Amino acid sequence: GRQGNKFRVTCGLNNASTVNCADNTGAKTLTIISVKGFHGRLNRLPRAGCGDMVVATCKKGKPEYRKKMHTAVIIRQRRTWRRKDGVTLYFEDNAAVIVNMKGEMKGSAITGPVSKESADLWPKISSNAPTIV
Amino acid sequence: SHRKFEAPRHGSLAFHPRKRVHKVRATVSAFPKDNAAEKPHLTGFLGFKAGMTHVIREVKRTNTKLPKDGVLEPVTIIETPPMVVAGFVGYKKTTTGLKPITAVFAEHIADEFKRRYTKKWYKNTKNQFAVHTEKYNDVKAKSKRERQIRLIKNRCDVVRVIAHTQMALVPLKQKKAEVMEIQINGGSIAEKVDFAVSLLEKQISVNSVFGTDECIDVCSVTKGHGYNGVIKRFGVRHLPRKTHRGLRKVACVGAWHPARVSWTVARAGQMGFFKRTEVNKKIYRLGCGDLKNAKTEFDITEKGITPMGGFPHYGVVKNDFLMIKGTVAGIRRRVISLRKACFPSTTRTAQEQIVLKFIDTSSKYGHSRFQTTTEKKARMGPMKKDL
Amino acid sequence: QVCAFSGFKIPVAKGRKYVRLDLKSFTFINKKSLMQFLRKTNPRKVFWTAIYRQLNK
RNA sequence: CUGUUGCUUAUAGACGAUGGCAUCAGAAAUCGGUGUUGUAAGCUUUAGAGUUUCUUAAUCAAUACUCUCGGGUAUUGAAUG
RNA sequence: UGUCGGCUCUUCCUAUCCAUUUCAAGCAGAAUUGAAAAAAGGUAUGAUUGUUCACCAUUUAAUAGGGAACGUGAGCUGGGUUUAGACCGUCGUGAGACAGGUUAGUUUUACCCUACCGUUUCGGUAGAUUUUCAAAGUAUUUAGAUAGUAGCACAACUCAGUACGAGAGGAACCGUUGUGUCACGCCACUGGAUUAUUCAAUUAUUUGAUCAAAUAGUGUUGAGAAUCUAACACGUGUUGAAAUAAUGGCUGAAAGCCUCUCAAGCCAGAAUUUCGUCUAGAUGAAUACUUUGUCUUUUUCUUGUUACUUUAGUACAAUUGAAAAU
RNA sequence: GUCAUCUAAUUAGUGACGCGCAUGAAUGGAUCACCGUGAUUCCCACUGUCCCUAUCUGCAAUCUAGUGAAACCACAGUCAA
RNA sequence: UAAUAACCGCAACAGGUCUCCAAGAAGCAAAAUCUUUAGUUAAAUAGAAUAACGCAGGUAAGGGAAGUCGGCAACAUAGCUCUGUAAGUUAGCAAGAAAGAGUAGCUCUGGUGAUUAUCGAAUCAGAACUUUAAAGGUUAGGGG
Repeated sequence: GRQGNKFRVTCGLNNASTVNCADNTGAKTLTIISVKGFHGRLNRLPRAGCGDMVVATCKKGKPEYRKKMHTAVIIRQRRTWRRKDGVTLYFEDNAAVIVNMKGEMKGSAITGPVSKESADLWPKISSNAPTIV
Repeated sequence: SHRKFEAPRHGSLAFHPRKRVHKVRATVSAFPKDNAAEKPHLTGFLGFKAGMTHVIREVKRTNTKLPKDGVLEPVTIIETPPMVVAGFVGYKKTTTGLKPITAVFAEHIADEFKRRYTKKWYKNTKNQFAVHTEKYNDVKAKSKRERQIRLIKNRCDVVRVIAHTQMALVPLKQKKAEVMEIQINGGSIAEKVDFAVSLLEKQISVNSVFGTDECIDVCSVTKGHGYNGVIKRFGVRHLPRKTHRGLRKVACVGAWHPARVSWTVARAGQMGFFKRTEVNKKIYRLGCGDLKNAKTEFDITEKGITPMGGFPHYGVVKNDFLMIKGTVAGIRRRVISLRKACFPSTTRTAQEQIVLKFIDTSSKYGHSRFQTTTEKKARMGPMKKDL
Repeated sequence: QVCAFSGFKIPVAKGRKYVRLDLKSFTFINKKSLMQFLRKTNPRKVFWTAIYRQLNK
């Protein structure tokens, strides 16, 4: 469901790295389990950047979402990453929105900004964003 | 048994053994394949690395997603003052490789070239190239020179010019010049020598060797790091904290029965002063004549390439220079042997025109803000000093 | 660009940008200015600031 | 001619090695350039909440503006003269 | 001969899991299935158990199987087993027994030879005499017998909702653009360390007070240049030619026809081999200056080499040695 | 073992079932509130334990002047078959 | 002498060996840290260079036990005042449960007594103003 070629973003989220939930689906935190498209290596934990589809389990939220494995996309991260035009930026906290494999966003709103790298990757997310940093 | 989980081996076997070099300059071990259907041309140079700085480059490529504003890229400033050709040498292909047939030398030899033949100049009688110079015009020693040329035109296949730098134009403390044999690639051997003889004693500038937007194969000697362990040298995994007799080492240096440590096992040693040749190093700006400054069409302030306070540990760049792309092997003041590429690149990046929107000349110490010292004084105003 | 706390003119490709959760983003010039901004330090009381130097004199 | 020795030698370095210079040497300060910190020490702004007094003034007073983009530091592995 | 497993690291086998090249299908497409060349590259993250094994949750192109004294303990760990304490269950009249269970239980030395990684010091290659030459010394520029080898893989746009197919579904070659990892670097930008005990502040004690410091083995905090470094910043390895393997073929006999050849002669075809390029490298070559012009041996001067010195002795220009190919 | 629960995933933990190879009543059976440098499991905070290693200080290590042992030792020490 | 050199340990061995006298700052404290009278600067040798691998002491981006047999090791809470404090229970305890607020500097005010206005004690409370917003140099509970 992604539309385009992601650039290099310094991944700052590991395995078992709790992120918030910018969605409005009644889920609070989703601890990352894996990362889709991760070419692994020995003794290396899966890394999630910005705009990287992950697979995360909800450990806090509504009962129909708790204790289940979902698929999310990281919209903002606290790890500084450098754009190609020489801009060095980082956000205030990590967050991720629940999507499906086709990219269809499960919620209907996003709280806070959205990183540009995760907006053009999934056109279904950029529409819901308040702003796109 | 078999290792439980397979991994990529650490370090490269194409560089073993890792023996540090002796001479600071890195001899170029191969020159581009000779093409016999073009005007003879030099295929190399020799410049002293000065440092690095960052530029904002306008993208001139097609079907790319890079921002239209600019892309921030690192460059390297290699100061190359003009070299002086001091002879030439003709090689011949035998059943044991090239065999230098003869070598013709110019008449007037600078004192920076004579020093290379001695190990203690202050006590040396400094009589190098004296008998050769004093008898240069004699008829007996003029027929010998004319004989050497006819030998090369008949029994030689490769002609190279023994060119040496000028050490009075660089801020280095060294005085003796660095000697390089730059091959001539072009027409038949009849016109190679006629080109080589025409170059004697005549300075050659970098723009007569390289061109704009040309990729080159820099050859140099890396940084010196001395004795280093196994973690730094090869990159093995550091052992757990509980380990007895230390952590940062390889644990098992071989299985039992071969009864010998393999040559492939990661061992301690001397990482450091090695020789490496990189390839496909794009040239951004050719600091010859008009482009010797750091101004551009977009930013038109007249500033030299030397940052505020000079290049650290190096000094001030005032002569001809290059703008390589990215990091070239070797610390500042190293002698870098540029060379025309042996395998020319055909990628769409290598054929792309380089348009520079900005070149950083701010200071390289601390988090400097201003670009030229004539604009720091304007923004900060008058100090207590000078007032 | 102009630094949020120090009020100095940022060069190109220098500085780090901080994006808050309330959609507002600031660009700084060094970690000295970013750190003093994250502690609610008032630039009007910090002498070297360009904001302070504009207020007086 | 090479080696030792010297610059408490660097572009190298465990020791050897390697690289530079050796009287146009080399070193040391000083003056600039370039950086780091944040306004030095002395007295003044009845700034200053109050107390004490002469008996209707001074004293003491966290902090605080002027001189102050001040002082201090800056090759030690930074660059000029 | 320190007797399980795991962590770390290297190499080897192919009975191949992925990537490359080909044949067969009950191969229309997509998916899959059987086999051939091929070991140069890669083959994961976790919950429970001491576990090898096992079973699950994911991810990837694939998460293939094995050997090296069941690789690897003066490499580690000591979870189990496998001493001495203690408890339970069964057995035994009793001491006690139990591949039954639970808990606590010291892991010694390398400074030796070799191996491997690096690093020095002394020695050295035999046939050359157009003085425009030849040889030795010192130094520079080169040369490269041999040894190693490095780049792989994925994804997106276009191809294209096209070929195929009734429909459902549904690819590919050239081209463009990025990512991951491995290797080699590198210090501009961004980040980290920081006894420049740099600058500033401050807690306790002591210099009568201010200034200036000192002590708490670096008192602590904030900023912090230099240098080091990034799995955290960023560059290079898109790089060319020839010949091959499985297989597909051309001309073509044997065998008047047929056949790619267990025939002569050729072409196309691999992540293959060899040149090219990269790193280390021995015998060498040219030039510069000092000499020597037949000759060595022994003593002897130097940090060491060459030239040099003395007394000797030895021959003195003149008939040798090439056809190639079949 | 089976069934619930814990986790994305549970030979582990807890709660129930009991033809219990071989539990069971001063060889004491059931029950634990407080207490324990006792045994086991899961949460919150915290962190170089780990992803993934980077850097700093003292003492050493290296070289040097003086002093200066011990374990061990058939003879010794390059490989393939 | 009565011990990091006179005793016992093969010795000028970091081990062991019964007692008396006891200053200031600071605190609740004979705690940690600094000083006065007293003792000593030598107690198995030093200089240079600032490599690896070490012993001892540290710090760190983003994530926070994914490492491992196991949170081993390390990090984090910590003094005092006020508010509040569950299930269970042998009715005593659990309990410092858990959880939250305050704390500096300077200038002031009031309360707590003896003798008939003077004199003496550290202790508690409250109010302005300022700053770098305050137990944390040292000592100093992780909780369920």
